[PDB]
Amino acid sequence: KLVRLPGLIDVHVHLREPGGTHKEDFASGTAAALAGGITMVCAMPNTRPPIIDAPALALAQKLAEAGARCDFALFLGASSENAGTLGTVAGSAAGLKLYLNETFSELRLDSVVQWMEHFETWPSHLPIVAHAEQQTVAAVLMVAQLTQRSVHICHVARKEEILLIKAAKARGLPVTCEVAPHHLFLSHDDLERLGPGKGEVRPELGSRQDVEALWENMAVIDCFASDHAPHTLEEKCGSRPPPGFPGLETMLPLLLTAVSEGRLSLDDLLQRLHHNPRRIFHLPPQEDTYVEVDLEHEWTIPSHMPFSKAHWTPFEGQKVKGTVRRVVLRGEVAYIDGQVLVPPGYGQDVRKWPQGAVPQLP
Amino acid sequence: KLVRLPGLIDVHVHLREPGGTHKEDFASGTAAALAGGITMVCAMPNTRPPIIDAPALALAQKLAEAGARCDFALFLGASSENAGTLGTVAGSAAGLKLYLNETFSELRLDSVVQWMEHFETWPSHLPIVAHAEQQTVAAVLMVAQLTQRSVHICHVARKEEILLIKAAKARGLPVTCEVAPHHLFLSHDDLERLGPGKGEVRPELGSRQDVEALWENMAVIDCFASDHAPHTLEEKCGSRPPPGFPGLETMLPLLLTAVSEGRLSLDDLLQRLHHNPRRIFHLPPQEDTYVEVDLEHEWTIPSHMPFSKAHWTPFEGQKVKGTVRRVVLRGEVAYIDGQVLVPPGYGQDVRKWPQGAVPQLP
Ligand SMILES: [Zn+2]
Ligand SMILES: [Zn+2]
Ligand SMILES: [Zn+2]
Ligand SMILES: [Zn+2]
Ligand SMILES: [Zn+2]
Ligand SMILES: [Zn+2]
Ligand SMILES: [Zn+2]
Ligand SMILES: [Zn+2]
Repeated sequence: KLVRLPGLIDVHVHLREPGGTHKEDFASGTAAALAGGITMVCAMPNTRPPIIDAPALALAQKLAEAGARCDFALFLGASSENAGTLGTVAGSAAGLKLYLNETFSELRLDSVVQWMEHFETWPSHLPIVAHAEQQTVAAVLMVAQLTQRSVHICHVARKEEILLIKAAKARGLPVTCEVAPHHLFLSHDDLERLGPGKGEVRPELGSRQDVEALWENMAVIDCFASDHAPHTLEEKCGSRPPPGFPGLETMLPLLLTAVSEGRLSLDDLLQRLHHNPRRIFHLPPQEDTYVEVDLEHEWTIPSHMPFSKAHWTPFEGQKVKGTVRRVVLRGEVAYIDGQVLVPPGYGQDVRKWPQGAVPQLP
Repeated sequence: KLVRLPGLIDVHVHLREPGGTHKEDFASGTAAALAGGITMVCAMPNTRPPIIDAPALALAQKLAEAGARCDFALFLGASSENAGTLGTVAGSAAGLKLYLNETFSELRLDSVVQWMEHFETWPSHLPIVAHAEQQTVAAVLMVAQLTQRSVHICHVARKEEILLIKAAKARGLPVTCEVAPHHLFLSHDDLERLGPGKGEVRPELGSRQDVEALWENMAVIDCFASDHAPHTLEEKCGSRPPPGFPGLETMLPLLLTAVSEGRLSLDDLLQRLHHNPRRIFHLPPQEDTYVEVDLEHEWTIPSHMPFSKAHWTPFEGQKVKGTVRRVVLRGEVAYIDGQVLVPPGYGQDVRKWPQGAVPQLP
């Protein structure tokens, strides 16, 4: 007997189009999403060209509208040159993305003053999310307080980070955060198996104590999000391995396994993959949209999942329980038992729906 | 005709005793202070052993009382093991020092949670100062707000940092800061002359734009302090150059030169080398203590100053105007024209004076 879930939302995916389409494109990435029981994705701006200006956004929107099989919103990315220039297109984006650590020359910010400039100029009602590790979390929280607005912290990976966020919440500060599945289900203990190439990810895999702290502090975690970051095996195993794991197809099965084991409830999962993503990002409902899962089916994750062009997975060999059987998206069957049945272009830009605009004072 | 100044205070010196006495000791460092018109110093805890517990403090206090020629207070250093253990000795120290960037294994803090622990456990009325560069400034400011207390930022060196502090002050946050002379009078332009060994310092020398930003934002700077960090020329020119410049003997002459040129006023200098150090650290007055300077005397800084055992200086070849002629400390002539006339042990621990305790509620 199947359990019906609402359409789940992944607010952190890298779909690689434009410019990296050997790694993934909108059509393949959204197929991966559907197979993972996800019906709406928020795509990150670190493409080539990066989505850091109106023309790049315009290109990305058309590519997504033509290629996406599920619904989507696109992030804008903060650069060292675009603060104060995104006003006219800001409302059309998922939100603004700040890359506060490593980064490519284009999204690199070299001074906290540039962060402040973005917080001051980006419309105050629209989401801001940050890649912020370790002390960077504290630093970006400070910038948010100086400018008296909220911030969302991507992929919390460490005890240090989740305890900091916990303390901020206890003081009533407007901060929310997300955790990715690799930081709940993999740790240092897995690096021997993965190797130094495949195992490369940012934030890096944590200690068993980091992983335990995230579970113990589940109340502090607002969202789960995959940080789906596909790279080919050639790239991961090559001389300069880029960081990132694919994750869309494995996220829900891993979490359903955890639910089956009583590590969190079905409600806890649905807050973090549906209700909280909606409310933090003001994403609209999807009419006639639902996911049917089989919670009894035991299987072992294989060396690669069917849809992502990454064609590998760091979870290979893990035993899980729970599988996506059927997805319906806006009244059409989108996925059944390993077959995606909606074509590239079926997906729509949710920010163009009347219900998908973020409310604001005139 | 000479100008009489009050006894100046340097709240950031490394005197290297115990454990590094080839670089400097209390007697040589305080001779250097007196020759620079400084009558009270606050000595940092990164000695060997480091001053991170009661026994180490007890040793350092006796060595200082036996060796110091001017008056002093000693900082305690925060470690990964001593939060919540310094309560009984805290009031006897200058304050608590947090080393938030590089550091030796002993003062290294590995998580922002450890910073929070120190802010929560150190007595709330006593000073906390931090070595905090770039985004670390924002991060430690966040920790200070979470724990609702003040913080003092050591050696601000960059435009980024001074503008951040400026923004924090504009929001009424309790933050103060200090700037060292090398970050006002040296820049990248000097690295060719200094070389990569001698030029090694933390925070590193800034661009001309960093230097200009510090001057333009002088209103934001509460104190000047030397970060006197003596190392021998052998060390600076060797294979693994330690960071740091000696500075006690050159700080006042460089600043007097700037006053003579109208870059700041005599009052601005005396706020930053006397009144603000007193009030931030609650340091007591020194009876019958004053410094006589000749503002007309032009000279060129030589390859080493007379007293510091560092026996080199990064300011060699700079033309200055202004010199210390006479220092009187507590009614005794301590320095005249290149001769120190008070012996090692003349200096006292100001925290033991009845007026030198930090006021607190019972
Ligand atoms: Zn990220
Ligand atoms: Zn994210
Ligand atoms: Zn990402
Ligand atoms: Zn519900
Ligand atoms: Zn320092
Ligand atoms: Zn300092
Ligand atoms: Zn120092
Ligand atoms: Zn005065």
